[PDB]
Amino acid sequence: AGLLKKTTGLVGLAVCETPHERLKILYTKILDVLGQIPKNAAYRKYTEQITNEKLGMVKAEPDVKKLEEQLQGGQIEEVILQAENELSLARKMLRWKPWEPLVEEPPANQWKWPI
Amino acid sequence: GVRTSPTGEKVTHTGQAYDDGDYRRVRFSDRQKEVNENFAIDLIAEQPVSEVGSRVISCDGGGGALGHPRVYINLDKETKTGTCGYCGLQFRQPHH
Amino acid sequence: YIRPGGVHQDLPLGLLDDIYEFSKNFSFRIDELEEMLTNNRIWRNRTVDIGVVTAEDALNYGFSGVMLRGSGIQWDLRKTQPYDVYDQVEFDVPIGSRGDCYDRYLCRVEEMRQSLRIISQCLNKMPPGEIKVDDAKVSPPKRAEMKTSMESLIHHFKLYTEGYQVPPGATYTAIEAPKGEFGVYLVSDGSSRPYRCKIKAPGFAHLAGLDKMSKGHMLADVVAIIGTQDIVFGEVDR
Amino acid sequence: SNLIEVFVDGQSVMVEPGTTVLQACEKVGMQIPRFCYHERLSVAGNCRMCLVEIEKAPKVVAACAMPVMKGWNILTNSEKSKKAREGVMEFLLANHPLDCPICDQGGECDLQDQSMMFGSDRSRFLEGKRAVEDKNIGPLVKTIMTRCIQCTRCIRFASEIAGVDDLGTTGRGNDMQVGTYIEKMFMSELSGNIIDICPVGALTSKPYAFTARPWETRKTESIDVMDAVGSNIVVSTRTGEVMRILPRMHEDINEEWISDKTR
Amino acid sequence: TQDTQLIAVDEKLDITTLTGVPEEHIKTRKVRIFVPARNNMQSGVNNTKKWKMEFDTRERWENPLMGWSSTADPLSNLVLTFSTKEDAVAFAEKNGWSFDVEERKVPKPKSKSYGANFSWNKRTRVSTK
Amino acid sequence: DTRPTIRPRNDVVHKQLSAFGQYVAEILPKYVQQVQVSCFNELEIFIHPDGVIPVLTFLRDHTNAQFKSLADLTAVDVPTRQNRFEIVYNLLSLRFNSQIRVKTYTDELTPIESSVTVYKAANWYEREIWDMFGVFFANHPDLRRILTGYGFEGHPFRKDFPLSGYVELRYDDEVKRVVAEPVELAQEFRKFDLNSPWEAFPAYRQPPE
Amino acid sequence: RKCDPHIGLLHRGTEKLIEYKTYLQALPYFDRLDYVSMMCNEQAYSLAVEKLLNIQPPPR
Amino acid sequence: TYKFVNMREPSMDMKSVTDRAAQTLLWTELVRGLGMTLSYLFREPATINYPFEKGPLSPRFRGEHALRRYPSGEERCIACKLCEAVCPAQAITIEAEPRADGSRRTTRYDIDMTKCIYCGFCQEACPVDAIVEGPNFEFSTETHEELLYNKEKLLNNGDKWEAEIAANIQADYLYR
Amino acid sequence: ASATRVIQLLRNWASGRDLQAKLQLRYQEISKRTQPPPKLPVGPSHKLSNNYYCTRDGRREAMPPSIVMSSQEKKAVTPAPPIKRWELSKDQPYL
Amino acid sequence: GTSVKPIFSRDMNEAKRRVRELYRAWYREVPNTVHLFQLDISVKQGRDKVREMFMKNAHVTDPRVVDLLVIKGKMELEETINVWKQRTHIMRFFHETEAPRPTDFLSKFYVGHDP
Ligand code: SF4
Ligand code: SF4
Ligand code: SF4
Ligand code: SF4
Ligand code: FES
Ligand SMILES: [K+]
Ligand SMILES: [Zn+2]
Repeated sequence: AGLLKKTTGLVGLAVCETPHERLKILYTKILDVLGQIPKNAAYRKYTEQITNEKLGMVKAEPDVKKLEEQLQGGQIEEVILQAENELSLARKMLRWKPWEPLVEEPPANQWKWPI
Repeated sequence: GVRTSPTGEKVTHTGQAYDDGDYRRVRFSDRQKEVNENFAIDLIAEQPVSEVGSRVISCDGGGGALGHPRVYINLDKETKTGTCGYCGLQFRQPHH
Repeated sequence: YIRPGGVHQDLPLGLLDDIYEFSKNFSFRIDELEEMLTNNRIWRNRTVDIGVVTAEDALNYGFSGVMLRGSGIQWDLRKTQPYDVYDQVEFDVPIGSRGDCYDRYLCRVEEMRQSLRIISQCLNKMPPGEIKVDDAKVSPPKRAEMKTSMESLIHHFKLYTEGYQVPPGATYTAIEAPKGEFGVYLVSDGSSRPYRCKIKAPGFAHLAGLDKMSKGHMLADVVAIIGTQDIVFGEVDR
Repeated sequence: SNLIEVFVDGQSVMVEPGTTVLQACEKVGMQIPRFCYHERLSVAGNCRMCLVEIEKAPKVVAACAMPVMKGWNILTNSEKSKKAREGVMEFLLANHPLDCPICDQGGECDLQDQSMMFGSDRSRFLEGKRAVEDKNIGPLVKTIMTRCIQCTRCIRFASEIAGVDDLGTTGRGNDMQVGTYIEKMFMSELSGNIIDICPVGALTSKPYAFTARPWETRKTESIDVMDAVGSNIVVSTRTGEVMRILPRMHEDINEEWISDKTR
Repeated sequence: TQDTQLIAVDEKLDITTLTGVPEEHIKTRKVRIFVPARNNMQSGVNNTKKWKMEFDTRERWENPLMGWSSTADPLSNLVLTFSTKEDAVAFAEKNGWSFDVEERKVPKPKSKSYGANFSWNKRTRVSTK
Repeated sequence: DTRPTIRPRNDVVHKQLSAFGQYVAEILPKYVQQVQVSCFNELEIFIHPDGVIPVLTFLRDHTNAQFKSLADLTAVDVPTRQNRFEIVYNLLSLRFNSQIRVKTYTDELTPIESSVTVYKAANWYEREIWDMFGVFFANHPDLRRILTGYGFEGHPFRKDFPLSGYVELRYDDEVKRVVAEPVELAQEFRKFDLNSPWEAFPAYRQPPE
Repeated sequence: RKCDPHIGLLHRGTEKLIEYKTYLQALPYFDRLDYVSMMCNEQAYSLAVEKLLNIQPPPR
Repeated sequence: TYKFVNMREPSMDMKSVTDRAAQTLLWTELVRGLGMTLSYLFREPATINYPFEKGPLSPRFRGEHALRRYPSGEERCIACKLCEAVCPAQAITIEAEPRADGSRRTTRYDIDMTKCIYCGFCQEACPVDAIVEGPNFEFSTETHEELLYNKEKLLNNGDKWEAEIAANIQADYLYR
Repeated sequence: ASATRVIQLLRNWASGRDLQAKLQLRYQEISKRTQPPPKLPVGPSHKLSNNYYCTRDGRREAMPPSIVMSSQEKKAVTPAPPIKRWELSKDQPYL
Repeated sequence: GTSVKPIFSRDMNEAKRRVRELYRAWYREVPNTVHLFQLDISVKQGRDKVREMFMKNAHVTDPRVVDLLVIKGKMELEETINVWKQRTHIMRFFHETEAPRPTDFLSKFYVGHDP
């Protein structure tokens, strides 16, 4: 999709020559881990909405140069970064499962700090 | 205007006089005790008193901004002339 | 000099001229630094490749300000969060290459050149205004009006006995220190005194990265490993 | 019961009939700036600093004078109320002599504290000021009566409490002087208590006489010893000395004052 | 409602063993709790809202050189602030300190009547205003 | 500006900051007991000291938060409250140029799972928070002392530790070493009663109960 | 391979001393906080304090 | 706005390689480092000789304290006590009693000279600018006691450094 | 600064840069240590009229921090409009 | 409520177990710190001092606080095995400089009024 980016700027972040296909398969995995999560969870109702919108947005436009500002997420070499840990993020709250109500209300005078 | 002490021991304007029984006088041995040659208590003695013909005068200590806040003093009580506490000097009433 | 409610006193008559006389020749001096301390072959090798931090590693070590900027991270408190009048002055942050001792070294000297323009822009932009807020409850009244008006005297008295009372709450505000991200998280108890004023010390968080910063380097490099950073022992301790 | 319902900035509170607006807001706690009314003392409504404008009414009432009317919402933090409080504030301060660094009330002066909270930040005065001649009323109490704001708190303390049919307000206008006319002494066993009631440096304590300042005296809680009343007092301790003795509040034993001997 | 190994111990809190206070300044020192007494020079009341926790004063010897009030009591200057007394006494138990509490006096309600200053026979009539 | 002295307030950023409030509130309603925005347009969510890692990891990895910049973690000892200590973190978002603050409660004997896992920038931040305040952090690499004298006992930043201290140092010729002694001051810190006796700003007026 | 230092050779009261001083008296703490760049510290502390008071400084 | 500081492509022609090869072999950027050192040697040194000359100061300098007095001669110190409440080191110490006439002058004004930081706050605190900081900064000593000042030593400083601070404040009060 | 012209050429050539016109230390260009008296302006509220403190009462305008949820479909919203890529310095692209 | 959370020990026994292993580990270096510290103190003195401050806190009955103490002891020994602590730091416990203090009521009375 044009000249490969030899220097992405940020040191360490490599420049995968297959940014598009990596973005789609990654988004399938993040959509996968969003499969088992129940409907009522606010994680689903919010983050799949951005995911498929972005998954639909990356699929439509196949050129990297413009796609940097379609998703606005900087460069393509790091939009896979918060997405891949979003895949990780869904895995972490496959365990915490916090959509249940408060574990216990704070003490009566714990907050509200004029003293 | 500094007076002397029994051990010489020039007593300051405040009145600090080290008694002959105080062990806190070796600090002064082989050294000198600093007292101010000028005494604020009697520097007001020679300062002239001025008769101003009005009920209340405002003192500023002179120097315009450089001085003391413009506190007023009442020149009606004959007795002793009204003294501006800020300035230390005193204004007189010419007895009308 | 910098006090709450504006700077304490006004500039003397001619201080602006003195800045211009110095600033005129300053780039001439930093060039003298530049020639002998940058392209010197033995300065270059002792500053290139000698310790480097990648992007996410520096970001997750609490590095901030120049320390990220030399590692390629695009961020600067001056522009992203333009505190004070910073949104009216043009300057260029010195983002750099890989991010070794050399990389931030070029970033720092470039900051001085940019700081020279921030001086120059600010030097011919000085407006005919005041030095303190016109709220005597938080700013001591002018001495000329102090010895004339009672409200000044009372306000000066109370401000110089207990000071202004700050409304309760907490606030962490950081500015771009010339070393890193300098923030104070002071918490107000609704009194005339603070309650707890933990500092974000740029030296602190940047000393936190030393362990990873010195993976695999010689003992004589450690002093230079400190040198690319800024660790003032008076500041690291909170 | 007879408790009438009256609002306070919208907040409904039940109040006893006859309770004044200042006392009406006392239960929730507002303490509208005051200079003449005192709790254990009668009311005059002279300083007009307690003036707070009452809702849906184009008139500012005195918080110490008008008790209540059914459901009258007190607008404590009203802009008009702040205007009225600010207006009288620069009024009584206009002729006050600039004595704060030289006045003993410095650091515990009500006039100083009000000017910082419910006060302005400047003066607009461009004329002269009045000066009042001091009248020595004892080697136990001061007289800097040029600082008097004519709150008439003292003259009540003479008429009541101590029972002395004594010092009042002579003259009038800007020259309204609160004194004794003839140089009559003030001997009463409760004379020393005339010191705390005065909100300004007009009447300060002669024995203390500029020995220290309030923002440094470590206060301790102890009991009067000289008399068997066992009065509650607050002892001022600085640098290892005792400078002045302040009465406490205990209701039955001492109300708010003490004898001259223990002061 | 908490599965973080919910284990029950009575042990009225005694962090004193780890609070670091030396053994001298823990038992002999007395602790006093009450609310401020407003200085009758001042009609303000905001002080009398909180509960503060001071210690007992110790000896203050004069420094022979220039008359400093030298003190060897490290705790002579320590005033806390507590909303009520139950938390105040609670702080006295966790840092186990011989306490001495005192209930706060509250303004008794005075009956006020400006019309009483002008009565028909009542002594509340006042000859000056 | 008709009011060039008071700080002009901003409401547009106040709105999305409020919007992000219930956002994070709804995502993890197990721990966020209270979300609070300040008049300085600062966001402060109130969480429980068991789910700090979930809420911290979520904020770090969220594509709609990316608050990867850990500013500082600190404590504010409030002895009045049952949980006197209060561990507080500050986070910054590079992409969203915004700062949010997490606040938790904790007592002397309630450990907190170490935040090194989420923000390993803090490795030294616990080393001082357990130093100055004494709050122990659970499952931590090395909770060591790096901000006080070697062998110092206690936690000086608490409100029970006096500012003067408990140990004073002097060189003695008997032992040829700088040996400890109980503190003894030539002059004592004159405690100042600065707090005003009259009511301050009426806004933060605690209602009586 | 491992490099952890030991600091506190200049650990000082700072925050501990600050609580017993007022805001104005706390200003010198920041001036002496770091020993290299003084003015920029007062930039932070004044900005934080003026933020709490909701008072903006004059433009000059 | 941003500006790259390190990225650069070296030219790869024979002349360019020879330039870089010569630079490493025949040390030219090294010699340049020596080149402008000689320019520094053949330059005037900025060495101020002392006590013969003096690095410039300003009429606002803060140094040795000196309690002044009125032109009539009376002490300016009113025992207003404010300097303590602002002194952030709590160096000063003021205690006063009614004088023989009654005008309160402090019976003890002992600036612990090794305590203060020369704030200028005490100057900014005094409503009668009694306590000032004299332009003197050369008042070192050999015993820790001589640093510990008192009321008399302050007054002597005021009477010794009297013309200078009277002139300095005269030319600086307008800014204040 | 006072050196002869020949030696000035020596240091000029050894440095290659005009050290005469921009010599380091100060000379007869600084502002005179004596200066005219100043007349500092008045503040933004030094008005004797329509200037009640309530109109600028910036200390008490601070409200306790607002509450938007307490323990005691809508689209996802980002906390702040995300930043935009910075532009290369128009003055100079790279060093 | 009174059902408090455990740091590492749910009861006295496991806390007592931790007390044993730190206390047992405390003299594995005691006869060697003095050797490395160039100290003038016999090994027995170190042993009994480790003993006597164990009885100094041998009074509490909550598993958490005693657990905090053993880790505090676990926070103490390695500070002097690896020569981090200096001479005066461990000499501080060995109370020699401090002035001898009275103990009885009469001797308290004779010295000064410091109850
Ligand atoms: S009584 Fe008057 S002079 Fe004294 S402190 Fe109060 S306002 Fe100032
Ligand atoms: S002397 Fe004091 S108490 Fe008496 S009227 Fe004047 S201000 Fe009020
Ligand atoms: S030096 Fe000035 S401020 Fe200090 S006590 Fe004396 S008069 Fe008051
Ligand atoms: S200038 Fe020095 S003596 Fe004066 S208040 Fe400041 S620190 Fe204290
Ligand atoms: S309190 Fe009502 S007027 Fe004085
Ligand atoms: K009074
Ligand atoms: Zn005068």
